[PDB]
Amino acid sequence: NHDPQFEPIVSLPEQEIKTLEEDEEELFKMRAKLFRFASENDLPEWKERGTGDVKLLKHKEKGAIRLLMRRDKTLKICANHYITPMMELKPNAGSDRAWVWNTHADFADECPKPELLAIRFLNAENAQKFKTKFEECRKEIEEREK
Amino acid sequence: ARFSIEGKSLKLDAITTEDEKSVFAVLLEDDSVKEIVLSGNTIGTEAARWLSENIASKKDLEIAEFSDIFTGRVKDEIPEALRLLLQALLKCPKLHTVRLSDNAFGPTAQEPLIDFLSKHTPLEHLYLHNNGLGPQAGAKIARALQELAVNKKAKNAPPLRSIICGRNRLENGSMKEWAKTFQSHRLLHTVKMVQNGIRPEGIEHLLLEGLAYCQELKVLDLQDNTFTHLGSSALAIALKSWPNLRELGLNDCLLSARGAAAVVDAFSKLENIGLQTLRLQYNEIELDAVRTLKTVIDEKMPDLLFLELNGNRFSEEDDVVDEIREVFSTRGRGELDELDDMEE
Amino acid sequence: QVQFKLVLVGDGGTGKTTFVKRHLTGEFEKKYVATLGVEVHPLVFHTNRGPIKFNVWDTAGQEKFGGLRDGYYIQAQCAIIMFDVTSRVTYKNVPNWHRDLVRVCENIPIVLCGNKVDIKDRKVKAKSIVFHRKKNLQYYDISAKSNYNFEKPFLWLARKLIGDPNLEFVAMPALAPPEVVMDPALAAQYEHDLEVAQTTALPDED
Ligand SMILES: Nc1nc2c(ncn2[C@@H]2O[C@H](COP(=O)(O)OP(=O)(O)O)[C@@H](O)[C@H]2O)c(=O)[nH]1
Ligand SMILES: [Mg+2]
Repeated sequence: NHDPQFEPIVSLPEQEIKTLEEDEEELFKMRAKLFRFASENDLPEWKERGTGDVKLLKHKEKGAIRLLMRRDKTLKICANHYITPMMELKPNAGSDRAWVWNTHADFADECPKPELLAIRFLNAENAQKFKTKFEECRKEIEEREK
Repeated sequence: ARFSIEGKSLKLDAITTEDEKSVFAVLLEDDSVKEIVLSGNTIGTEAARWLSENIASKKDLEIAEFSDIFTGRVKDEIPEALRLLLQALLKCPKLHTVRLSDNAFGPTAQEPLIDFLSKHTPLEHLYLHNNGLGPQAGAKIARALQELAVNKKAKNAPPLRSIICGRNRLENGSMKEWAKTFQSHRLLHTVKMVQNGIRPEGIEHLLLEGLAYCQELKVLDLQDNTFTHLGSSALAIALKSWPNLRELGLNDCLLSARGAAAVVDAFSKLENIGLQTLRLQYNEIELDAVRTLKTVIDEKMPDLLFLELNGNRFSEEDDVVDEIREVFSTRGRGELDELDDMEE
Repeated sequence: QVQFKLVLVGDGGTGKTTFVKRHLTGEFEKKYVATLGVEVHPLVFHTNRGPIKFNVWDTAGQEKFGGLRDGYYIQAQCAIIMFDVTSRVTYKNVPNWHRDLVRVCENIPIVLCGNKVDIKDRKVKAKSIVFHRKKNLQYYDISAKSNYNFEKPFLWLARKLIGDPNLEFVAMPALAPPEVVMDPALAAQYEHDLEVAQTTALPDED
């Protein structure tokens, strides 16, 4: 119909939703497609995880830096884990606009899970602008630990 | 010799109480049953078990109407239940017709199907419609039928005659294999693979390397599959292979203006056309083709009783329409459909 | 924490699960695996009016419409009817879905989705779709594959249910990822798979 009319099922008050991203920093921000890796499928395939703006965040208070991605439209978190010492970007065999990596614990689904990701950017040089910032961000963390 | 609970909408979970068993009394007492119909109910595994035991005994069974019998059952329970039933059916020497349509199967329940279908040699009419087989399982079912072909020649059993397998998304994935299933059963009469997302390349094969070998073919329906020029050309070439063709259902196949053009031309060349019902809806067929199709229907298709062009690319007004309607009038036998939805 | 029971129904092989899947993993499940019976998948969304949870009751497209389906329909509060834009047969069935549905729900928000609009040779074009006009439904061309409008359906129903024409999805609190320590046996064989990955090429579709 033009605009179907229904009388509301509930009454929900306006609300201010925080991001828990306020004590941020946001070193890096660039959109890209993120991938998940097969898992327990015995069939090593790359399953899409999301397409949106990737962000690198360091904590003003503490030091901790994490990766946080949100999908377009839905805004659901498709990647949210800390950057550890033993981590880095390794080109995806073919193509250089993408890098893979391991995370002992991702929290995109608000449940600690071992994710083996891989992100791809529009232009190969954007990947460098990412890896560079990702590396000098992984460095800022090894320097941390003793 | 007929047992049935059709439409009784029974939530048949177990079958153990005094009642429940009473329902299947006619089943228990009479062993000389020919047709069992269970449609319109939800059979759980437990009840499936109890009905398996009580079906093997019915050795004079000829028809198993098992369409729509699981509505509500999860992956957790259908495969088991299906297995038990198909296990029993297998033990019926005279069962030529078995129907399993309108049940959620797909890969997750291909086991009983793959088993049964390859073995049950008495099978003549298979109704596997709207089961969501999928390209993967569809293929296995197709191979499984190729087997049946063999196991059939070994026991000098009747040829398979009807395969009604549509709305299963067989896709092109399984056309390579199905085409072989047909090469196996070249004595089919009714093959209906409607709405299987089969695209052009798929139909080209399925046709030229599959059905084309079934010289005995009487009824063929490939409704709602993308044909296009590629599919059509295949169909055109293949038409000369089915002399006893009587029903050709191509509704919703996007034959394409150019395709229909040829298909029609194809018929134009056929001889002794005993065609009796041609469904050509929604195929972008253009006026120039409908023009020729008419004269052909008139001159060479003396037995046509049904035609269907609704949905194509030619005005409901255009001369040809009346000319066609006129042809059937003069004959006293004929019937064009209502063209209330032409394209463009 | 508000919960809504949404019934996803429609002819088989159209996209119900694929759609729902993507909405909770982002993955585009290309493999067709028939949904036996009904699988209840919950999706949460964050709006300017708090977080809401849709309990998507994904159903099986073979099950003939009738009372045997009542279970799914009962106490629903919205629903999505789906059909394949490349299958005329699948669209022609919409009417039956929307009926076996409104028989127990009577008056509830329903969005009609013509999925797989991404496919080249399309059959049910944008124009021709009228059914929504005659039965008070919202309509959306969609593609679980290209994501085209893939979030409008929920967004709508949400607005309709919540009663806020201007409701919209917003961020999503990004909590602190747990600890992250260990190293011993809890590692090493990871590099083994990390490589089984950097090797396997990514499905480039862009
Ligand atoms: N091209 C295309 N295929 C799709 C789309 N959505 C789903 N599919 C495919 O359609 C098939 C069936 O999906 P499925 O979720 O099982 O549909 P269901 O019948 O509702 O369970 C699978 O082969 C999917 O990959 C889409 O937007 N585009
Ligand atoms: Mg499904």
